[PDB]
Amino acid sequence: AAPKNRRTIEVNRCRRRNPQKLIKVKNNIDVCPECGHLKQKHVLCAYCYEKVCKETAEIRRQIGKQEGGPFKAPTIETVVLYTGETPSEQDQGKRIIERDRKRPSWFT
Amino acid sequence: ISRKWEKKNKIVYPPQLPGEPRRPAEIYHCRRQIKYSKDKMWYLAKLIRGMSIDQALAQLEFNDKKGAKIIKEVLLEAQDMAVRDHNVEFRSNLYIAESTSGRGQCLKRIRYHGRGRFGIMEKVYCHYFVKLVEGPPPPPEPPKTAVAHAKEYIQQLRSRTIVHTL
Amino acid sequence: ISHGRVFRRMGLGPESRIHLLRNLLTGLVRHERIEAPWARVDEMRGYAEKLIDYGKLGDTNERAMRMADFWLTEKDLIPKLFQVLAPRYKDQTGGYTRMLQIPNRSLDRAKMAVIEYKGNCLPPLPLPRRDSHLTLLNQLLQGLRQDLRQSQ
Amino acid sequence: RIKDYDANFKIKDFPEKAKDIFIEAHLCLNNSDHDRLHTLVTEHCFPDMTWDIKYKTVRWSFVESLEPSHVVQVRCSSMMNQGNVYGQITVRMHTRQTLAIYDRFGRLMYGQEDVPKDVLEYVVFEKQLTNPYGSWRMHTKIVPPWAPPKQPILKTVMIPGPQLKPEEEYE
Amino acid sequence: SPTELTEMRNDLFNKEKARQLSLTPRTEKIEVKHVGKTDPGTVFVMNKNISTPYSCAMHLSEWYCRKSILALVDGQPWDMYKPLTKSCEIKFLTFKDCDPGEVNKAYWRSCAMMMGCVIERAFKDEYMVNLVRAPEVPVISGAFCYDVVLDSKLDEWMPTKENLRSFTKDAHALIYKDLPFETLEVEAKVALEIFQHSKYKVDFIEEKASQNPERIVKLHRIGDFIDVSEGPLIPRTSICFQYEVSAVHNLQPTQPSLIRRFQGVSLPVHLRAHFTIWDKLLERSRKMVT
Ligand SMILES: [Mg+2]
Ligand SMILES: [Mg+2]
Ligand SMILES: [Mg+2]
Ligand SMILES: [Zn+2]
Repeated sequence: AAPKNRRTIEVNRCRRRNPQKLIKVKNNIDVCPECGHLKQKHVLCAYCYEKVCKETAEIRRQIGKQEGGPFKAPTIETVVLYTGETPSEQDQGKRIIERDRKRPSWFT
Repeated sequence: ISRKWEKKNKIVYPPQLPGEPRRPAEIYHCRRQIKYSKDKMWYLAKLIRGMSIDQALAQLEFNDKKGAKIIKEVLLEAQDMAVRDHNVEFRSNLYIAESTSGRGQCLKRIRYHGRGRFGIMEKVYCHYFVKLVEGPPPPPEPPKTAVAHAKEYIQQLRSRTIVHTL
Repeated sequence: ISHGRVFRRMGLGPESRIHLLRNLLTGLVRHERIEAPWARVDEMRGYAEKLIDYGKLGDTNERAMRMADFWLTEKDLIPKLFQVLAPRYKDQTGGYTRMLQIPNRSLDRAKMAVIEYKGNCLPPLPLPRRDSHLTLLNQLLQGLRQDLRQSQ
Repeated sequence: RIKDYDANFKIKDFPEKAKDIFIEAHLCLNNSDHDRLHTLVTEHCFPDMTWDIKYKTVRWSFVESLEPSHVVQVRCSSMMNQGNVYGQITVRMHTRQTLAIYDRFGRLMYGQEDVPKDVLEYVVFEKQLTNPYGSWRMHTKIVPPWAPPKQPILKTVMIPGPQLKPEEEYE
Repeated sequence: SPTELTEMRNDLFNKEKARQLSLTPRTEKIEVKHVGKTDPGTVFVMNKNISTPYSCAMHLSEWYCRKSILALVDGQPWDMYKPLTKSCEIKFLTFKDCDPGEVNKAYWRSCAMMMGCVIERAFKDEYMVNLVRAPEVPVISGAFCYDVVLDSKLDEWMPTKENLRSFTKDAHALIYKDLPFETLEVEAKVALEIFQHSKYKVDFIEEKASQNPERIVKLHRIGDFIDVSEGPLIPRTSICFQYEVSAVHNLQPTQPSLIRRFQGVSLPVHLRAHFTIWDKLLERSRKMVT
């Protein structure tokens, strides 16, 4: 079917600008106590998560170097190590991954 | 094309006498030719329309719409220049005075329908405008009380005249 | 009408549904932590937990081997399942996987969840932490607890 | 090497000329007359004079001088460029001035209204010796390393620390 | 007469504040470094005896001002609205901090102050109200308390539940006004000029003057009411969201002079309890605390 008459600006302005079609204010925002950036509650801090994922990205890169080719996932557990630290007695008998930097504060 | 909004930052007022209220600082800023619909931009403009800078940046951060990051940029640019050039003491004590989107210049392409028929498609562009006023944001007008309704009704009855006499 | 419909329809049909979930599960096994759409993470999550229980049955179980064969596409992960993952979760009876909601995807604006198997080698996810016991409200509640215990 | 070019230069009477030229330059800044300033101040100097002053009001005044102005050194160039001989003469001036700078909204942002404070300044003057239409103009200021800091500003500031990318730690 | 007394004390407070303001030569730029976990190495170039931790906060963001309750200046608790003295390291303290020990202490100290404020102006002039002090009480204890001497006429008088609800709404009114807690640190003498009428405040001032090597004492003003405090307070009254004056208890060895310990419990806006939980907290504050 086809419109029988042009809708006026006022009619349209009532459609468009009612509270239903408006953007609602979010009330669940907070400050990330860790980094001090803004995070939504119920959601992980975007900054903090990026930080983790950049670290874990590099760890996965070192995993590839040592593994060296597809279909070579080991049958032991894994541990990650940084500059100036040694595997414990219980750490013995599992895969070691080395690093060229200091251990992060948040990663313990 | 007109570019009035830019020039608004070049207005110089003469120095105030010590016996005067401290004039709020005043920053006008915009972005032109945003590839986004002007009416779509309106909703985001309308949202931040009366809030403080930080509170607007907060609201804009978690907003999913495309233009939301664009407005965030404009606001941060405006805040930066406010402190640097417009002699604003604190960056936090700014609120959005007016937030407006205009139609920018548009192009026309063709859309190919069935049979031989076609239509004229428009690559939509728009501008965004903002104004920042130094100081705490204005407290919203309180909702009208029963006593206020009553008060004004009394006023209204008292305004009656005997009509079409001397 | 669809009350108490448990599984959510996913791919281009039930066969595809399984296939997507199997891919997700394969990834998670291998890498131990995976970002994917919130619905799909939630959906796959259950099959991930059920896989550890089959893994707990052991290499010797022929049924469990056939299951692992289907659900792991890499075939090199099957030893890992049975000699790494199953031994790791010996104590716990359940609750091997954790899922969290992270910021929405940039391109798509989709809800995104990270899922990881617990006790992995990787750097730990920023996790929601309840406020310290030394907070004003917690101290007042600890006060009330003191009253009740010391009354008898 | 000045005299051979002009032959009507006196070292005795120049300091007064240097003084009044200084004052009228600052009066130019006050009323925002750039044309007179150009006749009066070199092309090196003018950007340093006027880059900040635009979109704000200056209220500069000259109070009586303490120590009379005197020349400290005179030096001349030796044909570094074709048809160009320049002459730099340096004057020490010790005087009290008043200054106020207002904001774009006219809010007093620096200095005081009408109370003088003493200043010691070293000023350099250039002339085109070759050019017949060349004129003595203020060229620059010399700041001593031992000079006391400029009087403090009205507002408070924040200096931002390093803005760290997620993959960085503060030192 | 009390109505003139209150305004007299204000005039005296104001003139001392003006005196302390005037001895500052124009403005000296002090440097303050942010030593917080968040946004590190920020340096604020502040006015010497003018700028506050609040001013530093409001350089950063509204999130600081909204959720900043105390300051550490060289690792000492410092009022939000207290003007600084010298260059230092500054960090801000919130309620949801790991160790909010100092923050909790400051909160209760402030609530007790405003309870005393509302009690004073709750009775008619024919009766005598005498505020003595607010003793230091652990937050893990039932509630905050202020000790009061009333008239000999009201020796038999015990407050009813309706009277308690009356105080409740009265203190609530104060919160609604949203009054900043102005602070002033002075020598003992000028403070004695402020409080010479009540001896119960005279000796307390003398106590603080004696214990400190200097004769410095802290006076906290909430709009009009001046009171002697033992440490730093909360910035504004708005911080409180729940506030009920729970009970009044008579102390036992009070044959020479009766002491009435007013008790009430409060929670700040950031840490608000559900209806049921708050109710059980009121129950505990009804018990006499020592
Ligand atoms: Mg065709
Ligand atoms: Mg069209
Ligand atoms: Mg679909
Ligand atoms: Zn964070």
